[PDB]
Amino acid sequence: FPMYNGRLEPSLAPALIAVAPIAKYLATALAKWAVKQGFAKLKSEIFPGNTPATMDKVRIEVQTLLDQRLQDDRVKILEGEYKGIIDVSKVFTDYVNQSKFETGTANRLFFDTSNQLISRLPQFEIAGYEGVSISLFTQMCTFHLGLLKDGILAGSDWGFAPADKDALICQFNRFVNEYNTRLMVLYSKEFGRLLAKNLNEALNFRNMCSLYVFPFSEAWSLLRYEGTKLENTLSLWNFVGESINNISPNDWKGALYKLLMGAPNQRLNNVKFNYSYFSDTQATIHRENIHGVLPTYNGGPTITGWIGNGRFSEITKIKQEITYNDVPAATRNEILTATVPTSADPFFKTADINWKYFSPGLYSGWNIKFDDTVTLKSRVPSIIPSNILKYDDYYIRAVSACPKGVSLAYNHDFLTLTYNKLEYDAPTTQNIIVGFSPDNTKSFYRSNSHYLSTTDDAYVIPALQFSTVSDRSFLEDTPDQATDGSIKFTDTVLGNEAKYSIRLNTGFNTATRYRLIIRFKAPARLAAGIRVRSQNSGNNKLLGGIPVEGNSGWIDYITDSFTFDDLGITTSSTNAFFSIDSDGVNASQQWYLSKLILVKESSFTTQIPLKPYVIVRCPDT
Amino acid sequence: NNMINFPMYNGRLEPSLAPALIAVAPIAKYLATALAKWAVKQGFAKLKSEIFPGNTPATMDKVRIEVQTLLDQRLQDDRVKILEGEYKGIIDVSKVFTDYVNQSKFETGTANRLFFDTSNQLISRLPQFEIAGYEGVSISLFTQMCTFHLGLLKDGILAGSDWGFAPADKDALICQFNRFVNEYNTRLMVLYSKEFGRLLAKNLNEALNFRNMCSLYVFPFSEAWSLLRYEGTKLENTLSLWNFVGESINNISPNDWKGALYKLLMGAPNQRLNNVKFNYSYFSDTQATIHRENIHGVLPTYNGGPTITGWIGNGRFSITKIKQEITYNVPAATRNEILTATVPTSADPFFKTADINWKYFSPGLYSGWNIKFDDTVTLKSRVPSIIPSNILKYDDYYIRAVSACPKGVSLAYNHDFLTLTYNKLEYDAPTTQNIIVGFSPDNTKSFYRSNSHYLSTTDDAYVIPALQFSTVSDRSFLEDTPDQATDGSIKFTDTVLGNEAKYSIRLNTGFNTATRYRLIIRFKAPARLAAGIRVRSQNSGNNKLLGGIPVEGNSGWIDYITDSFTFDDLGITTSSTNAFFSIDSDGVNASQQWYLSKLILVKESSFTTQIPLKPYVIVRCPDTFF
Repeated sequence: FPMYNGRLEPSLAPALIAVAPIAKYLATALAKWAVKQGFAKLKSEIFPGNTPATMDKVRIEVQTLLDQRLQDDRVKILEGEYKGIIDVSKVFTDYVNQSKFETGTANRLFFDTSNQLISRLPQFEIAGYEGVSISLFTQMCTFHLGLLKDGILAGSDWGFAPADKDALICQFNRFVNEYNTRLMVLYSKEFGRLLAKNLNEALNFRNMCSLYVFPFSEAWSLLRYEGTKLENTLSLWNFVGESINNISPNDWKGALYKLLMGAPNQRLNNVKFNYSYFSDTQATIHRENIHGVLPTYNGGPTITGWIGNGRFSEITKIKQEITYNDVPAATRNEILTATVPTSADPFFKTADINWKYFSPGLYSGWNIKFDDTVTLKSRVPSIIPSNILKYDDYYIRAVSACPKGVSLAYNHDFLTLTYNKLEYDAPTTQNIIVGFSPDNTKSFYRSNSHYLSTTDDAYVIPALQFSTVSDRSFLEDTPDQATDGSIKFTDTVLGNEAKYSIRLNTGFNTATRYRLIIRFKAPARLAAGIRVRSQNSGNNKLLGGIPVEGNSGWIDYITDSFTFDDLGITTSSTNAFFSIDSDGVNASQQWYLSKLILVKESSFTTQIPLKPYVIVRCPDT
Repeated sequence: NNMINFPMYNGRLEPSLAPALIAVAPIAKYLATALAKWAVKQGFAKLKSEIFPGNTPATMDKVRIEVQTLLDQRLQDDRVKILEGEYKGIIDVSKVFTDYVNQSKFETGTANRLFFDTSNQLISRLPQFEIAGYEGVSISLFTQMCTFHLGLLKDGILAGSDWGFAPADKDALICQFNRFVNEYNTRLMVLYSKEFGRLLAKNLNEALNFRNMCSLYVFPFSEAWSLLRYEGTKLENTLSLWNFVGESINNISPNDWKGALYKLLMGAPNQRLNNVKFNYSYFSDTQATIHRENIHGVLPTYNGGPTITGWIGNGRFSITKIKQEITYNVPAATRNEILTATVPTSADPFFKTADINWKYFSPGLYSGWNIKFDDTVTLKSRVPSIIPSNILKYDDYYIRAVSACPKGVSLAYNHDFLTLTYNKLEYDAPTTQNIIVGFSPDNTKSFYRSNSHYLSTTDDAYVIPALQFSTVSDRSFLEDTPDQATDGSIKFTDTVLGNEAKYSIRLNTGFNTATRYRLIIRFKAPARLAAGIRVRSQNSGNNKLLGGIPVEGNSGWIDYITDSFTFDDLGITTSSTNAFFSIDSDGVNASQQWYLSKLILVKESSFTTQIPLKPYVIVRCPDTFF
């Protein structure tokens, strides 16, 4: 049975899922919002033609991808909630889209739609079914936040006094964080449940959220502004091997996900497998096993080690043939190696890794193949089915594994980005995990630098796509950021910094005025704060000194306007950098770095404020 | 297996002379005073009274017998009387010039002639101290003679018209000082490399003994030659002393020493010792006649990074400890234990003295080890006989590092990967069978205890050695540059990313933050750097550039003096705990690999460049041609 990622039917391409047009429109609306029309166009994508057809298509896709189904009664309930949302949203849309309308009536019909979603939203936080309902709950919160943004920008045009306008801004800032928290509650409940049930199943749920959920939670954090870029750099993970369960979310956060990422800023160079073959004297037993996986990436500052072991329970390969007189008659322990080819595209695209245990138990072998190069064909006398691991518009960035037979709760404080060797010893792994990264990241991982074009209104620099980083820095899984993670700075005495190499493509307008948006989470007050700099061949320019007073949520800091002529960066500048540094932090002052966003000053604008305009404070009870 | 039962002192029967009581110590203590404030027209008179006190060769005779005793090398009797006559010639001519200038009034044209009678007397008699085949003993003598001549030229330069030197005659002396300060240094390293290279192939313990002598008798003065053209600096020596205990190791190349062994001995050059682990194995036979102890590896762990240290030798048992007792009908007792020597946690967290000894007995049945630091016994030999004491100790010195040399393997592998950071500093070997102890002078206790350079407003100059850093970039190596009177330099080789190194600095309570200072950077950049070398200061986000050094390429060490500044301009106060001094550059290829020796913080009021690099009047220096 030719399998596709363990399934008998090939999965739908990521660029063709039902939420793709919604995500493509949000990318356009985040670059330039249509005043008093953004909600009408968003409604046309979430409910096309005033039908729940997209929400039905989203449901059946996620139900097929997760193998989880909603009850028949709950489906007809959601159908009624959809009709209620569609009916009330169309009435408000048709009335404001006239040549002349009474602003007092549009205000009434607005609150009929605004409060229709607030009261019907918990119907999508389905208990015991949040694995499927998280993708539906994601669109309803996008539908309501889009309504609140158009209501703020309309104001008097829709019957909102300056005090009514600030009440909507207060709801926006509350719901942009409440919907995010309620989204992570549905995610953690299901991802935590599946980590203890089946690791391959837990990865499959995270892959679904990386395409149906997390791109839109990032759009929420960008819905405040105009002129940024919606970018998703999350990775997809396929699991091949024996089942692994009873994984806790703490083990994933502080160990397993760190081993899977490997060197988060480097491409794969070669991966090594601890392979052992066993055959009995009657030629009836054939058992192949993978005891360890050693991924070597294209550079530092991360040092990788064995996941599992490289031990033969330095020798490259050892064969053995034994003859007895009435136990192994043939024994082969070999360190296999799959090498990434040196070319203009130094990445693996597809993989054919499969593991099959036969019913009597005598046969159990592995197949390893990347692109068209066969690393291991099973020595089992029978053929092992093909298991194509691939995603369209995705490439293989990392190949790792999960330690088997050991607890994943050890050495969490020492699985850092630098200094310490990124490894986790185990008797065996018997599994191979492949990380697929989207093609939009292929430019950085090929050249180890961020090339900038003057025709782009915004560029997103993920935190994990760095050049160097300080010691005592960790990797934090922040999938709600539409990225593969964040950096957790924990150095106590010396400073905490991280540099990002930048290059200017030929023909770049070095005179255009840019701004830098820094997304970070600093929970405690920092006396010296956080500094943003740029280093080009000795010309160290300070772009901003972020005042840190303490906040539990993510904070976007927008530096003052600047140009690359002020920074001394040209086309031939091969030593340009962006630096984010701070002083030593204690346990409470440990802060996180999400991403850097370079926007044009002409196109960037903060349409929704963090604080109301007229009223002193948001309404309190 | 020697039949002499004596309490040994570093392998010798008699305790060695204290480092501060050696014969060249008064010469070194005067040079440190002259570099802080040079006595015009008297610097050579006072230097002559220390090298030749009372117009006698008594000091040079004491220096000779001390180095000959320490090195166990003896100059030929004929060659001693030769140097005796050469001393008399130098004493006679220098006394005539000194007595004539030290009178009430003297004719300046006469003091000009008697100056070159003494100058050309040293230039002609100097090759008599470059004795071929005896460079081990002669290097201590050749060092003082160059100190005698370089101090003579400096006094003549600053005198000028007082000793009959026209502005053209003054430039002629400046061109000689600039030539001899590099020619004498090159000729000095020729004598050192010939002998330290010979003994590395002969006996490692003997080669370390020679380097210990040069660290006290030679290299303190080569550094004084580099500081001789200034006034207001500090003459500091931070070289370490290395004692060897164990079986003989020979056939070591200078390349094996430069790119491997010396890195293993230093361990973490910016940290103090925390604990040392030894791979110990005991063996006894069923006849209760054989008792063999072995040290198969040494694992030194220091107080921090960024250097990651590993095993020198191995930690394998060929588990912390395993005891075996076997009965047969010929190993009957086998103990494989990883011993540990932990530096105490106190206000002075350093070992002072050690008692490490290894004795192989004549029949071959007994061979054990004794390991003891301070009053804590790490290992008492289980050999039935007592092993003599071997006190490793230098007054005014403390134990900074404890390492070993890999035995049974070549030291020419993995040189490109024995770096300061990233890669684990280790060298696998079947056995070491030796323990090497590193003694650092007490002047470095302040840094290695606090991991920071505390500055006092009462000091006219402070020396920051390159190896006493807080952080350093990747692909940075350790270069053994003993002519800098330090434990080495930093070789920056990172090709793509930048090359930087930070130095943590603190201000003692009562420091005057308004006083003006300057920074002196010594570096050897053989190729031109487009972006050059940048000197900065980082204090809690306040990055101040102190200077951008233009680098165009030079084969020698270059001293760059930044513009004057104050700690008020840098925002550094007494309570500033995150202050740093940065030395960054861009990526360098193979040819552009540069070195960093040290940083010298001097007060602007006390610092002056008294001898220039270029002459004043003449456009170019006169050459040696006809």
